[PDB]
Amino acid sequence: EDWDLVQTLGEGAYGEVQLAVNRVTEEAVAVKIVDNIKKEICINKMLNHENVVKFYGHLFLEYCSGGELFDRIEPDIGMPEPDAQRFFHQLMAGVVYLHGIGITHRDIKPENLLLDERDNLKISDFGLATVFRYNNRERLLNKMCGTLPYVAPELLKRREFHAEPVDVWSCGIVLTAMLAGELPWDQPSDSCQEYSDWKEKKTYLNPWKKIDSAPLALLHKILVENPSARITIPDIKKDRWYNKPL
Ligand SMILES: CC(=O)Nc1nc2c(s1)C(=O)NCCC2
Repeated sequence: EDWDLVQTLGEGAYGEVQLAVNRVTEEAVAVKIVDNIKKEICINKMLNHENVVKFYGHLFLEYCSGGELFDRIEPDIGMPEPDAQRFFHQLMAGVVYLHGIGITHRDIKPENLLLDERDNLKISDFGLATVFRYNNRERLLNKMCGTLPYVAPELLKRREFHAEPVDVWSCGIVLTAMLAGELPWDQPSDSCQEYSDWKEKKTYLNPWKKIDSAPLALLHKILVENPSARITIPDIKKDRWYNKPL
């Protein structure tokens, strides 16, 4: 049970992450080194799912030899549609799970989506995650959080908003990234030309031009500005592209 620090896997944020191999058993794990932290550990303790980075102790986290999904996205091209769909199915299984136990990640992006040895996707980094349901009671969010290109529009213009649609929106931006190798906009504000174009349905422009019509139909349903109108996860599960054999 005396781990060794073999190499640095990741850097940035308070601390840096390293690969830790057990001396005896030789189990490989990852260590996040930070000197906010109390909640991440708290939240991690609740998490048990095959599409969420496992929490071992304290941080000691499941090791993903696959790397970041981000590094499976060729710039300006994306990836083969079948891979995108499989990654999206798993991204959805993971989110359904978090929402089921009343947790929102709040920072979904390809940098926070890891892959294991069988290319299984793992939601990682709950440092920004928070509780949005407790005792069957929903709490609206009010703190602005995340990463501008993945963030939903309501987060920028409403004092308070629901947690789930914010996560749905960001999953859509990820899907866009997977099928086009580019992010549609710097942020979903009106001042942003690229977001205004999308609202006006100018889909002949990039990145939408690069996306087949079936997936794009789903992106039209996810990237809806009104969070009340935005598609929910159970309805994403019934979507034709989502259910298209590939
Ligand atoms: C490139 C890479 O492997 N980055 C990683 N960051 C982490 C990795 S891998 C990990 O294995 N587990 C939990 C999150 C920290």
